[PDB]
Amino acid sequence: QKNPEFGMNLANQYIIRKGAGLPPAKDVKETYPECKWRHYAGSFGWLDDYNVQCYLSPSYKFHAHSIAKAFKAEPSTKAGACFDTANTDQFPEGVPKYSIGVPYLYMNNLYDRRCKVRAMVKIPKTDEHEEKWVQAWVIDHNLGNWDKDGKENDAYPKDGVLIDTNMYEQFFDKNKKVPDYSKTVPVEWFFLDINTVG
Amino acid sequence: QKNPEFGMNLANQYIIRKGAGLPPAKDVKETYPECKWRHYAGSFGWLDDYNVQCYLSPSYKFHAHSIAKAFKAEPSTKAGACFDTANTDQFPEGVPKYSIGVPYLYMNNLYDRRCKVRAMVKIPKTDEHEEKWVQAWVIDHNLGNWDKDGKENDAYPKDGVLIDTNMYEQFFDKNKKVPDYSKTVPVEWFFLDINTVG
Repeated sequence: QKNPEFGMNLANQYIIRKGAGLPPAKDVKETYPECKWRHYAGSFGWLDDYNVQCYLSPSYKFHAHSIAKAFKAEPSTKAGACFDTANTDQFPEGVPKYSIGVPYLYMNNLYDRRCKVRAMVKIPKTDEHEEKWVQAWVIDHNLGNWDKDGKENDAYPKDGVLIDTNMYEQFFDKNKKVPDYSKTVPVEWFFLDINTVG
Repeated sequence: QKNPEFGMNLANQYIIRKGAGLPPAKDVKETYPECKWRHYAGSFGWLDDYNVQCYLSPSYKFHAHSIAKAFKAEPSTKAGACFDTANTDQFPEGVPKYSIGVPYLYMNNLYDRRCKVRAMVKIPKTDEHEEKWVQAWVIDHNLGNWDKDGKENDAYPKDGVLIDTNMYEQFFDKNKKVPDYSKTVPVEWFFLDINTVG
């Protein structure tokens, strides 16, 4: 099976060629200004200016900048929102090397769930490693309704993401690890195979 | 199961209230000008200005304007690209009342196949009926590499769609049916639950 079916291998452009030869990346918030966290009919949700549900499609041209919490990947391969979705092309057996979970800002849970799809995630330079992009898999959905410090509230926007605990510790210098995962970390990422906004 | 999970019932706004109150539609081509039919590594494909595969996400704000041919819906409930995709919420048993098939301009066949998703399709005024919007289901993929008159070529853009034979005959006046299905028809449509571009 040829993968990608058409065009350049984008993942290798980031992983082997460090993102060279690509346009300056904009922020995915710019693709849909009216996609806001709104109240309607007794719920909060991601709604546009006509109260139609919306969600964002971050791509290599429009990266997401999210506040992440850690999660333990292995349980989401046995339970959760994605584990019984049909396997997609090259989806790993076992636990993916890099795993994320995404909230309603980035999916529709009835018709566009984005379970078992690929995402590129940037791990910034630390004193242990150069900055690097990695190819991760979506293996669960999450709420993500926390503020910058991780405080959760039912009225807060559902926009935070989850990154697996091993990845998470790679965001910190040798002597700044967070063994109880109590700190949020900012994460820049996008969907590797979704490219629908110019 | 609440459906849509958030926000207003968009299908009813078109089916019952004819689209009233909604913004005048634009054309989905404006959402991705650099998504073009290009040649790369021995194949034609929908590719952007960096040779990355792309596809369009027409919504109620950004309608697709396509050239359609007729197809027989029932065989695509038993074989084809979609019939064995997991059923989605409210997907009909048996043959949907209105069915379409879509090409690579509008999907990614590995990770965003848009099988068994909902689309709104406009059926134009004829001498038999008023203009009306109907809620259809995607039940197959198609090639769609024909020009505006239906002539097919391996190098032509894969952008035409399929509409079922019963919808097709509704595009024609009482005494102007096309029983050999040789005539294409222009169709305006969008994805009912995909709303990712402002």
